[PDB]
Amino acid sequence: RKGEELFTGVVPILIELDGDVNGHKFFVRGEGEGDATIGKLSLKFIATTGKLPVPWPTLVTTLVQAFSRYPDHMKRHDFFKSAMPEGYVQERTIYFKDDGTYKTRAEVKFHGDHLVNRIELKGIDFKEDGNILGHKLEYNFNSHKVYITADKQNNGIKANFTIRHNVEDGSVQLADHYQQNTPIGDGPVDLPDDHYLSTQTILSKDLNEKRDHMVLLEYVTAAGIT
Ligand SMILES: [Br-]
Ligand SMILES: [Cu+2]
Ligand SMILES: [Cu+2]
Repeated sequence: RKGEELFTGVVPILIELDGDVNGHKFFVRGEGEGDATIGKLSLKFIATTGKLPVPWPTLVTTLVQAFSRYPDHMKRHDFFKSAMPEGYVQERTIYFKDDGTYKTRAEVKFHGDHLVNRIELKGIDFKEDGNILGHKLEYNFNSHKVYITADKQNNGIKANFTIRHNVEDGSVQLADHYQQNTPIGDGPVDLPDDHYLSTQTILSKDLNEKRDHMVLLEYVTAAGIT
């Protein structure tokens, strides 16, 4: 009924993102399931507003680290599940090198028996024919490490990491992420020692789906504490 107890089996997920990049407005809805005992997420996302103005891979990090697999010996370092069901606010600034910036604010919490991630995203200062609004990024997403640290001042957790997006010409587009998470409720939460999350992500399509969409499968495991 609280915290890690809510994640002992498969949990259904709803995601909603309201976005605006250089004034291009869009809306994304995602649905599927997560299982934190194995660290597995399975989700399908649809743009309801027509063709997205940015590449799907640039939205992956924004679109529920509560589904990370924390090994038994690291369970006291799992902030994300400890904040549940009331949830947490997740905020980022994402700097695309030599291009624009996204700022995001999300609330991740339970809604009934479902976990929901509700997001607002604003992007500014993008190049219209750059790698992002020019759609020059490959449809894939490579493995990354996200180091997590406690943010005691605020009873939450911070992370800083750089996503490397492959570009169609063989170059790499860097996206520097700054993240802060805050609990929504004022019950106690776990504040972790430094550790990281290891992620893999594979992106695919539904050949029967006519809307602009992304099918995603991810495995994530926490590590770095022995
Ligand atoms: Br931030
Ligand atoms: Cu459902
Ligand atoms: Cu409802």
